[PDB]
Amino acid sequence: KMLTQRAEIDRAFEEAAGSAETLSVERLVTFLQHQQREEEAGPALALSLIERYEPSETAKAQRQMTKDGFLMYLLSADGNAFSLAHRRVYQDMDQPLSHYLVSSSHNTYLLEDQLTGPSSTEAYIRALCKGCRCLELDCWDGPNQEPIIYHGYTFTSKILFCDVLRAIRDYAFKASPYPVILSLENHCSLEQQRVMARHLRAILGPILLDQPLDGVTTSLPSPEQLKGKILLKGKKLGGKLVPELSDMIIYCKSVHFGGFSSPGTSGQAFYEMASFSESRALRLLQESGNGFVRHNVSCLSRIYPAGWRTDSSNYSPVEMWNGGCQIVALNFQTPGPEMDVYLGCFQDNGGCGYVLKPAFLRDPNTTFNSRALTQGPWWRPERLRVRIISGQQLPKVNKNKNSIVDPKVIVEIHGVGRDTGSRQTAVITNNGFNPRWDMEFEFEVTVPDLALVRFMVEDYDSSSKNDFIGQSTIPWNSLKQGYRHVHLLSKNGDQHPSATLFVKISIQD
Ligand SMILES: [Sm+3]
Ligand SMILES: [Sm+3]
Repeated sequence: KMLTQRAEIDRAFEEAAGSAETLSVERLVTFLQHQQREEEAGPALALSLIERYEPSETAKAQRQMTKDGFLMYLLSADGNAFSLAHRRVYQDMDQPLSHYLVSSSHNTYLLEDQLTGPSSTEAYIRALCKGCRCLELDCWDGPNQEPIIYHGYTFTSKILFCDVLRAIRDYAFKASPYPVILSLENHCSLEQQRVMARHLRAILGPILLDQPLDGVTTSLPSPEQLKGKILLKGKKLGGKLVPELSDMIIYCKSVHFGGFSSPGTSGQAFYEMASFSESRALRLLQESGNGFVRHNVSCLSRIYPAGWRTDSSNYSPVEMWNGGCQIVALNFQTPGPEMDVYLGCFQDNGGCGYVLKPAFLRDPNTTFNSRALTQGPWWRPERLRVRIISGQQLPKVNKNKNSIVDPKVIVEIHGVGRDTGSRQTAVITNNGFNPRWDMEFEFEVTVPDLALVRFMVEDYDSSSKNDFIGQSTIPWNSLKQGYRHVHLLSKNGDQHPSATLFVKISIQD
């Protein structure tokens, strides 16, 4: 009569049933296909839900759904605002690497700042477990002929190259079976480069991709063709680099950006990879546009934090993704809206690290440009309507010494320039347990395939700004309609024990 007794869960259930106290399979299929806008909505689905969520056994045997089970469903995997069908790998995985968005880390060794902070294998472990696929090892000479990793010329803690590798070996495929790219930033002496080469082949072993693939000769292989393998990125012999090492760079030869060009008469190759500071990438996306998109169809593009970000702060990755850029390196060790939109995007596709870019970005001859949209398959404007109905059991350990929270839900649309919007509810004074808002927002999203819906919850405070409580980012095409519950993740991406936001989602054309 407290934890339960969700006024709005009653308000939505009676709506369903009508005048009955339970949901007939017939009535349910109506709720599912009409409210829940379910394409599967038919007797069979409606029955799976009853058998998979109905608490009352009798009401389950007599093929019905009670308010208890109606709730048990809404709070469940199936009730979630994030398409449960997407919690599994479900996209084409036979496209070239340049047709995927690779989950990328920057200065992975770092656990904190870029100047005096610690470096730890824990950093590579934690990143790999967040499904990160492209790691970064800044290699340098170490005492007694053993290379070390650390952010050169700073007081950042140093760690052993070998240790870092053992760590990568163990956790590389815990969260995904898909290929991990080890970006090497070499500074070691030739004798220590030889050491690096010996540890790579010795520690990594068969997991390492030492030789090219037969048949792959005109374009990068696929995540499938490289499953459970690791490839190395770095400089490759143009003649200060040991053959032992260079022979290991096969599909990710580090090159300097020499300009775009299109398939018409020679340019960068599918095995070569340019890199860009967030600033430069933003410059080229403005000056070149689809010149860059086309460019990323064939080759991989690695983006990386500006240098002025010693605080290990991050950049919004969306604008980079919109330009086809695949290896957008962010400081995973830093909580913030940026890493939020980052992992959120990557929870998609079973959270396997690789995410197939929209078809218009895999078109070598595409004329798409995120900063100056034209007409094309990309322009397919919808209209999202989100009813921030009722949040429940919102965190409150942020202020250990007990009192009460002042909640407010911010809903923001992340996407192409035009679609980049945001809204928010009124603060519900002192109530994090059963806050009610019943407020609907409305967004117009011209280019949905590049959009992500972010539900964020704050703690209004005139003391120290509106404190962060929890949030959840859902990629547009992964958003479910009707009545759903949004499960709030913590500041570290760790889904809170039982913190959610009940909402009603709608998408019209
Ligand atoms: Sm570096
Ligand atoms: Sm308060």
